[PDB]
Amino acid sequence: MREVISIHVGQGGIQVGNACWELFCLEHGIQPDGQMPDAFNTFFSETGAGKHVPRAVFLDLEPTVIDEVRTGTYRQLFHPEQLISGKEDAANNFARGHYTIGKEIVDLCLDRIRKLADNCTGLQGFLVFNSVGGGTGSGLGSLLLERLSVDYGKKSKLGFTIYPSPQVSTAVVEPYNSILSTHSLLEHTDVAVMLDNEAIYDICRRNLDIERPTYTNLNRLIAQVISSLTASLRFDGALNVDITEFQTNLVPYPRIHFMLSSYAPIISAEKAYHEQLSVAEITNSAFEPANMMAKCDPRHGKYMACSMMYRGDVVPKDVNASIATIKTKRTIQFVDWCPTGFKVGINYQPPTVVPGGDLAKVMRAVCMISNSTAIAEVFSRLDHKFDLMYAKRAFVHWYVGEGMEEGEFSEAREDLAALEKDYEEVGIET
Amino acid sequence: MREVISIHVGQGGIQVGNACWELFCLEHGIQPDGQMPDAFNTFFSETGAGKHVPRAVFLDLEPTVIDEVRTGTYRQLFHPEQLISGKEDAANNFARGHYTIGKEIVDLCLDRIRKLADNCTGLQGFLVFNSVGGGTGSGLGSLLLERLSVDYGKKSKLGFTIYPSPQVSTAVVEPYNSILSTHSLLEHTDVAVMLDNEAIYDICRRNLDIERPTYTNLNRLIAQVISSLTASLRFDGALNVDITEFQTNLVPYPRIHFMLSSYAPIISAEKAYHEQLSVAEITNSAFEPANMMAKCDPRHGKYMACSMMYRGDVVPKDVNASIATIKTKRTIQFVDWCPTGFKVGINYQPPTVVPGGDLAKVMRAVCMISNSTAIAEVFSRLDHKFDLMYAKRAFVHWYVGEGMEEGEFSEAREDLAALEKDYEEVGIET
Amino acid sequence: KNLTKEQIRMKNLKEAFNFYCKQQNVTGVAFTFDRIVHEQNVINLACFMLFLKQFNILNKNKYVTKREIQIMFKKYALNYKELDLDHFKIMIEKVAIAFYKEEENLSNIDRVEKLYQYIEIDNIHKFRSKFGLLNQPFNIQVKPFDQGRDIVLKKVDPVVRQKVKQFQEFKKSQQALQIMQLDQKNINQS
Amino acid sequence: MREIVHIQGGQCGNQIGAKFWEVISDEHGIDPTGTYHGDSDLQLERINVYYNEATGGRYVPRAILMDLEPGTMDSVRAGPFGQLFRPDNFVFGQTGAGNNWAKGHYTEGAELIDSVLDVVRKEAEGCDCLQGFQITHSLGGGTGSGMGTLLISKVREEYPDRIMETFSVVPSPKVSDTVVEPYNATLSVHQLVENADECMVIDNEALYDICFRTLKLTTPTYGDLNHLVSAAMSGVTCCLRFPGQLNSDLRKLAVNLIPFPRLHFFMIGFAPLTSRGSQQYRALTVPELTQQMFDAKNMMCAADPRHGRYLTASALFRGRMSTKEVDEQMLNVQNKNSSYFVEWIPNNIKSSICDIPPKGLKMAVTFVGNSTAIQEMFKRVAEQFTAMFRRKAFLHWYTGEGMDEMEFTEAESNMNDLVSEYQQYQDATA
Amino acid sequence: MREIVHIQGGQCGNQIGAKFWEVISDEHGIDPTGTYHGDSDLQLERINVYYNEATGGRYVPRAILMDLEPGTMDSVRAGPFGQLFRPDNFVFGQTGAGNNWAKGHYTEGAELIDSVLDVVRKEAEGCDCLQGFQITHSLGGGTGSGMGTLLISKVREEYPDRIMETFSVVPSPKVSDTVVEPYNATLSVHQLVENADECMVIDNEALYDICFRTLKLTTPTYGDLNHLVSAAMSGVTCCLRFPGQLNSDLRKLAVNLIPFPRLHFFMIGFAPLTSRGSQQYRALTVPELTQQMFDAKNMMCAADPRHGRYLTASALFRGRMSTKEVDEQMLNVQNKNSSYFVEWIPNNIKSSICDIPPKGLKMAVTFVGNSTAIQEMFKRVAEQFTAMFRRKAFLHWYTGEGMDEMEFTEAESNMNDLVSEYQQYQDATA
Ligand SMILES: Nc1nc2c(ncn2[C@@H]2O[C@H](COP(=O)(O)OP(=O)(O)OP(=O)(O)O)[C@@H](O)[C@H]2O)c(=O)[nH]1
Ligand SMILES: Nc1nc2c(ncn2[C@@H]2O[C@H](COP(=O)(O)OP(=O)(O)OP(=O)(O)O)[C@@H](O)[C@H]2O)c(=O)[nH]1
Ligand SMILES: Nc1nc2c(ncn2[C@@H]2O[C@H](COP(=O)(O)OP(=O)(O)O)[C@@H](O)[C@H]2O)c(=O)[nH]1
Ligand SMILES: Nc1nc2c(ncn2[C@@H]2O[C@H](COP(=O)(O)OP(=O)(O)O)[C@@H](O)[C@H]2O)c(=O)[nH]1
Ligand SMILES: [Mg+2]
Ligand SMILES: [Mg+2]
Repeated sequence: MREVISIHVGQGGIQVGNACWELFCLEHGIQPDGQMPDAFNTFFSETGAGKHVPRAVFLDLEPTVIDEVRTGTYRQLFHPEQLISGKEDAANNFARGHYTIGKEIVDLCLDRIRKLADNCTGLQGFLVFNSVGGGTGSGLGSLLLERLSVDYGKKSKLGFTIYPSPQVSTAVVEPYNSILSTHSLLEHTDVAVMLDNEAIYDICRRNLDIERPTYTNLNRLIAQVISSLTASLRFDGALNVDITEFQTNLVPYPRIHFMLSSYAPIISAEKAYHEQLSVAEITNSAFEPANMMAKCDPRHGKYMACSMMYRGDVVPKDVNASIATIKTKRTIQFVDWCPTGFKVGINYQPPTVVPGGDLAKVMRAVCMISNSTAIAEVFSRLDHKFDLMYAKRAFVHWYVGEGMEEGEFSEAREDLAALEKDYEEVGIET
Repeated sequence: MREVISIHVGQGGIQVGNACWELFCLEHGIQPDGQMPDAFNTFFSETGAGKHVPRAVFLDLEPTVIDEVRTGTYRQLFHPEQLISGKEDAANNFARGHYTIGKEIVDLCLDRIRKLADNCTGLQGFLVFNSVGGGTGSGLGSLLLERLSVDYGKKSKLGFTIYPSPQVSTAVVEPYNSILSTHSLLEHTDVAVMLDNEAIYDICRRNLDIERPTYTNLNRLIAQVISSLTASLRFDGALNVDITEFQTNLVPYPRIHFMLSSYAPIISAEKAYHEQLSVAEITNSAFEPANMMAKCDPRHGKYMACSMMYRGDVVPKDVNASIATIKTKRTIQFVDWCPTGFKVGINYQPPTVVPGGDLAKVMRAVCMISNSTAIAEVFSRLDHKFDLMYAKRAFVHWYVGEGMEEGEFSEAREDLAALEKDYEEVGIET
Repeated sequence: KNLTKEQIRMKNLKEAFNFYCKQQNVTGVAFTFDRIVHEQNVINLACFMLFLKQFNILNKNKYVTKREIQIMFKKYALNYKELDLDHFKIMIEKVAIAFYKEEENLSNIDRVEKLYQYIEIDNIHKFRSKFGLLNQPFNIQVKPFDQGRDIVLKKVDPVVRQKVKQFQEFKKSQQALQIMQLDQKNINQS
Repeated sequence: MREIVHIQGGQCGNQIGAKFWEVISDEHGIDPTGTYHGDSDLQLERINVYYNEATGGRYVPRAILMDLEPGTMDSVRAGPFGQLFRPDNFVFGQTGAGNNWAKGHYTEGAELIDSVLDVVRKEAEGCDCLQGFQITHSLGGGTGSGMGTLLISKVREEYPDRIMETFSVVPSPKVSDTVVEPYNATLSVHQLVENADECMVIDNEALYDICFRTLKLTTPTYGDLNHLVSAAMSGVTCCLRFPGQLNSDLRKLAVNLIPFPRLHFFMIGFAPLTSRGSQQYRALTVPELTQQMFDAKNMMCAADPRHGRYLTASALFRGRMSTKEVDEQMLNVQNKNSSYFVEWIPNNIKSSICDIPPKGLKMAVTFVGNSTAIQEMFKRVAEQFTAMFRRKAFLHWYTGEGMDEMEFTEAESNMNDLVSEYQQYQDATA
Repeated sequence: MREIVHIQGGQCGNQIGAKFWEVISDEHGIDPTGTYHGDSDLQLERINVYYNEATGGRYVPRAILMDLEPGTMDSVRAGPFGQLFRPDNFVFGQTGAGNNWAKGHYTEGAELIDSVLDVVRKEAEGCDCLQGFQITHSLGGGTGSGMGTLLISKVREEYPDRIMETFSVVPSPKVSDTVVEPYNATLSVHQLVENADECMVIDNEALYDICFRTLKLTTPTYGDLNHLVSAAMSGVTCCLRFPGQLNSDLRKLAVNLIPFPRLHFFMIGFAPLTSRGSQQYRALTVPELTQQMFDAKNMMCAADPRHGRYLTASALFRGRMSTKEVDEQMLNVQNKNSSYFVEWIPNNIKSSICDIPPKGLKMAVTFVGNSTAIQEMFKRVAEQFTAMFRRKAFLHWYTGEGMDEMEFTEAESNMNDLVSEYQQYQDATA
């Protein structure tokens, strides 16, 4: 009687949704056709006899990815008319997907959301995935969040946004729409998790020893993180954690809800079994700055609160004996007004392996969600990139001619300045 | 509830660590996979179900040896992320491994040491192995010892250094870094044991009757000595000895802690059983100058204190009856201010044999650790070798250009002169 | 209330006596409670030497050595083993005579008065601060944050409560108003 | 006659009850199907204390299970002895509290509590002669610490003359699993002192310490902590269900252990506790029980009892033994430790004897002592609370549901006043 | 009544006790499970001397075992009769002393001794009428010779009127197993003379000599030396546990064997002792017992008793025999050896008869004589001490833990004064 609905918008969102939906189907024993040859209820729904239907909706204005989905092996799984598709792409223009073509599509998505919600009885909250540096992704994510915040109100929404890397970039105009989308979801999303690609590339290179990774390898790690986060809702555990038990433990103030994640262990089968993978060493590896899932240095800032999930055969006393060691270290310092900052969850189900993938099978794993003061650097560098081109008003004509006003750029800049001032104000000791 | 941590740095250190870790696994019945098909706790740790993890860490800047370790039969034993490896070798340059590339690696090693120490509850002390005549070995050993001496303080550290032979040498520049490393560990290590290769070559040739030995044969004898030293911590015995019970019995003064070892019997199965191997004859063989494990003549100096370990079915009265005979002999004379100089330990477990090795199975063995005044000769000859090239400042540019100051060579020379004067001052009768 | 000069002194001396009586290491098994009560009202030689040591008298000169004190104790003690309060006072006077024996010009009364000034008996706080144990824990098989935490509770003080006090009266008035409004709602819904 | 009903709330309380009822059923020989299969006549004479009678001869506990989420009760039903609980007594909501005290005490807990109060009233009005209620809940969670404490006040308002027990687990700063623990701990302690007739604090840290040091088992789990807590819980009411030399109900303990109405926070401990390998070495005698009973490490709380003085103490011996030995040992434990017992109340130890020992043991002791050393827990809880509150961290979650900072200030002031006036009697002299 | 408690410390003391308690249990017919299976009524009448009573009818020794390392007590528990010891009495540290007297008496031994003193106080306060304490420890070790002697002073300070026994093994210069033996021997003898009411020196060299010459067994082991020491220990208190013609408790021996309070260092011996092959040849008669009793080689010390004159002597005969023969033989052994008996104290031999012989023997004798020949042991100990101290060898280990050379000088001076004043009476004439 506990449910959650995941929203996938944009090319990156759909490509990570595919990645998480192989993993969930594999973890619950459901074949790609949707047929089994009481834990499924969190992500799926029973049709009365036979197949299961995911509680997910796919959105995009550009039809190529959806058409690829509707012809692959998973054509029989998803309901045919929840893969909403458009005709014309926003083409990396934020104003397009927020004012011009997204408005005519958003009504169908909201109707689908209502039709899925009326089925659930114990709706925990929503999940949303969107790559920020694109037109349709950021614009439609903003519009959907704004509609949901007023249609439903206090229901919790979680956002797994992928911000651009510090120096590596695929587009040339992504700072503009990244800043605008951050403006939009700052006052509209309860949790936002950092996911830039460069850090995960470094993780793959160093640990998985892959020298030529593709997007699928990144999306599989993200899917594993999602599964670790939501395992506690569908498996028995000695110390459970619910989604609603987050803003009471990781969010000191309503404005501050951007945090960065990490995962451990990450190791290949060729050298995994030569070492014992004790809980102490994995919880040490999870706190290593080089294993952050976002390219930010935690040594440059304080910690505010750490929520970290275990799964497997871990015993609570071993967890406490390792939290003490971390509190001992002099290179990791917490904020003054937080004496204890750890929330611990323990689950029994070990992580599942996907055949043909990178990760091996292990009995212990740890996933941490940590809120730290050091996150302000990404905001500062994105702001610096934005200012350089906004000084000469470059690329603005592509946005003014799509219905957006001239002054809309300035207030996003003011909100980022306010956020940066707030992060500095919080981190000073009393 | 008694533990010890062994540190292996450099090629020689790793190659002797492999040698000791086959022997320990064989002696405690643990298969190479780490699985058994309460004495293990000194060297190992239980993971909760199944395998055991060694309390050891392997260090090197040059990746070849570690890669060889991670692909052999022991790939499953060691924890994957305690085999710290670098990218660039120090190339026999001491200044490199102490100032340039060792500093960026030492932090990870110290983090691993902390993560291993928090698990132990009754930590007796540390063991360290390093071949002195190399860049990374000597430099990283010096840096690790210097960090540990301040991080932990009074914990005991033991160093099994391998000094170069009197005339046989593999490098051409090893006196420089040998002298510098002796400077570094003179004021930082509690015990240092002499291990030069030439003496062990002669031992193999004379007793084992091998005319073409390799490094493995030397390392097996060193491993047997280590096992004999640490047997008393993990087996029942009539007269036990702990590691902390050494500086009270073998170290008359804080500066003097270099001593040389010997082992007996050393014999092959082809002619071992033809003779009875009584305790008297083995304890006579152990004191023979030709059976010293370091190429030094004990007849050239006085003895200060002798600590010698037995294991097997030896009876204390037979030990006393043999100590009396040695006190009787006129060719072995002790220092005036030491009336009794023997510390005796007796253990019940006979030495274990490694299949395919050189040594045979015997019921009695003796290992002696003796501190003598004759050790000053190796210091004098190393000093003479150093002075010849330091007169013309040869090979100095390879060290000055790696961040080391010009005057750093002189003070090591002054400390060696001080040590040689101290050894002469102690050995004179009152 | 008040005490006499020898007694105030007597009161402070009785407090010291009762403290040192309780420090006795009693050897033996399965005592009677009568014996325990007796031993709490007498000082043994060890506790008397402990008293002299803590007050910095023991071994200060040849007349107050461990042996001299033992001889004096056996001579003046009850049953040659124990001092009651009266014999404890007599022993302190004898120790004062021995301790100042080399000062020929002092009367025995002045020697006792000089000892009472030396131990600071007239100042109860300084006198009590010199009392030291022997040993106890409360039976509990024993062995970064150890340093103590003086939780100074915030005074909900005259200035601070005032608003809070005013607030309690306001909250009572609001509850009375809510009860009256519930009663008026029950009366207006009636 | 003089029976009590069981009420539990939250996940921690439900897990405690799931073992408490198993222990009680095993003690009375009740099979998991509710059918009596005991051996002794005394096993049925006073079964009305905890069990009701239904048609068909089976027995049903008079327990009431409440939580704001259905998962924990849906899980406890599938466990052993889970079928005994009447399905009608299960009451739950569909939303949960998310470890937020305000949600579980003002908005959500207020509307639901009417249904659970209905069944509570049904259970109490019916029973022959009420003795009282016993409550198990945790102070580290939102829904538990809110709904349980509000239910305490509601029950006290309707039954002012009955007795009330609470077994409360307070969040220790060593093993912290939730970041918002200080807020709902401090808020709960404020209400708990005003209404509970007895309170017994239990700490997970002390349970781990006991399991690691006295039992010396390798891998503690929540099942062992629950078993220890269950044995301690059963030990208190043993003489109320069995004959003995000196019967002593809960009210008699209330009279003799609470000097002043606001000093009713006890810490407990159970003896004997021995390892599996040493259970044959030890001999069970009254001196052996009493020496372990007053041992500092044996207390179920991290509070150090030799850091303060006992106001009073109680012991509930089990098994057949001589009373003279018990009295003389109690006198001896009070003469040898006079420094740790307050002097203005003589003879401050209460003893009781029950002739029925636990199943499998010949002698057992339950210890309940009111000591001044408990101040340290409130001191550290208030220290963390004031460290976190001064910055108003996480305050918006609580203030968004009708609560204000004034109730935080009053709670802090009352808790500090309790801390001060509890130690006021420590320095009091006669 | 008039019972004593057993306290042992160090490895040597623990090994002595492990055989002493086996001998006592075999004498009283107590099985290793604590169940009486004896044959004679007298075996139970005075069992309260050494054994306590617990529920279930089993008996438990009132022994207290202490050491600074856990290995020896973890090993003695697995030996025969190891289950009798109460697990609560085992107290140990986690560090050890390393044969350093300062560590076992100032830094580590001071903090731990509170716990062992707690159980010592528990044992003594409870018992019916205390007779005293007996202590077994070795002067050749650090932790033993430090903690035991400090415990002697602590016990003496609390029980000044009770009697105190110490069985002390002093390090002989012939069989030396530790190089730092003179330091902690000399430091311990200083404190031992001030507090011990009786002291009995035992030497390993004399035990080996006895085993090799009188018993003529090929391979002595520590088990035989322990058995001889245990028989000698049991012989002293035999008449206190059994009826006899002239009962003589320990206090009566203290009165009759100590002329002056500082002369209480005795050397002992046990008779009869015969080889296995000659046990049929010999006939047990009082002359045969008394001729072996005064034999010089039969003494448990290497000190030669015909190098001095006896101040007094004692004999404790066992078995049923005529008193007239005993008295006439004692007179004859004193008339024929008038040169070796001091002349200013006539009739200086004490005799006692106990009607219960040892199990398996018809007659036995325990000899305790105070002789002036003991000066030679202190002479050689001080000679080695002053030979080693003049160079300040190994002094830094002791001086690094708060000790100074002044306490060494005072100890040497007091020991030399004892040596001088012990022989002062040898040359005294009437
Ligand atoms: N991690 C991850 N990021 C992706 C992936 N695909 C695209 N991105 C990121 O998405 C950003 C651009 O947005 P896209 O998702 O590609 O395109 P869009 O969101 O659909 O917006 P449009 O361009 O209007 O179609 C790029 O900067 C990429 O970094 C992916 O498969 N994995
Ligand atoms: N006994 C013994 N000595 C060795 C062994 N291998 C190398 N050595 C000695 O080590 C000295 C040089 O140091 P190495 O250990 O070989 O190299 P390193 O310590 O890693 O220093 P780098 O040259 O910078 O890599 C030589 O002079 C050898 O005598 C070995 O397997 N056994
Ligand atoms: N003894 C015991 N304690 C538990 C168990 N499960 C959780 N806890 C403790 O309960 C605390 C969390 O309480 P929580 O589950 O949030 O209570 P809730 O909010 O009422 O559901 C943690 O700090 C744990 O230490 C259990 O099975 N046994
Ligand atoms: N009789 C006897 N003597 C022993 C035994 N074990 C050790 N010793 C003696 O004890 C001495 C060493 O004492 P040690 O073990 O260091 O005492 P510790 O420091 O208190 O542990 C040696 O000289 C031995 O002669 C034993 O089993 N029996
Ligand atoms: Mg696209
Ligand atoms: Mg190399």
